[PDB]
Amino acid sequence: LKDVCAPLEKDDIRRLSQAFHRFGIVTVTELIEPHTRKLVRAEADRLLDQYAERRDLRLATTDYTRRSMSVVPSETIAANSELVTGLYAHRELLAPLEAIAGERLHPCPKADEEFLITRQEQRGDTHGWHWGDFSFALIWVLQAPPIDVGGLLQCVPHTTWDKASPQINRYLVENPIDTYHFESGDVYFLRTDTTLHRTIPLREDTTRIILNMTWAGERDLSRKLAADDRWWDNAEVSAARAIK
Ligand SMILES: N[C@@H](CCCC[NH3+])C(=O)O
Ligand SMILES: O=C(O)CCC(=O)C(=O)O
Ligand SMILES: [Cl-]
Ligand SMILES: [Fe+2]
Repeated sequence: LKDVCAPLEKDDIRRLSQAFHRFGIVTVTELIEPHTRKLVRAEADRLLDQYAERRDLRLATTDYTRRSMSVVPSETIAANSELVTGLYAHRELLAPLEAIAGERLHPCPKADEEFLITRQEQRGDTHGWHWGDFSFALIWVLQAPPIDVGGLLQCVPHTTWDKASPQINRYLVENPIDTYHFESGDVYFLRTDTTLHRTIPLREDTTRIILNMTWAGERDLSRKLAADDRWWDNAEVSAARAIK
């Protein structure tokens, strides 16, 4: 892997950093060469065609919000994509992300959450309100419908995830919600542990595909509280309720 990332100047890193901290999210498409983005879209399609699994559940640890989408789990992506695992460890990608985040990124200590592909396809599909166990995700928007079909990201930064008492609606009541429209081929960088977020349910059948690479910050390397809520890797986790 040779020319993954465009070079960002000092003032570009300042502007991206500022937005990333203020909003919990910033668009980083300009950082990744179009060919690389085209290669990832092709890889995700190949992975989905072989391994897509359906999820339809509500998650107890996020106030029973919905997860309705197909997925490709992390160990399956890792075992079958040298492109994705190479990019995940690529200095030319991690260096500027560390500059934007203002801290060092580490491989996710949980093998089941390095990577995730999701595909929303049905009217009503959604990635319901939630936070991440880890600090960082790079989200590759490989395919997104037009703005009026839905699938927009909503964020509330500067919050946190209390699995025993999530109080997601209180966080909405107490903070403005920011809404983002991403197009096919966009990439964004998200502070997932402190940014409450979701995708707006699709208004009609269509296709929305992202790839998620998740990294740990130093704060993530210490022991975490165990919860049986890791639904993307196993729908039968005890925190998950199947949908009526
Ligand atoms: N915590 C997320 C899952 C992230 C999996 C990929 N890092 C959720 O509840 O939907
Ligand atoms: O679908 C998206 O744009 C973001 C998905 C998300 O929240 C995640 O992958 O953890
Ligand atoms: Cl997340
Ligand atoms: Fe997320």
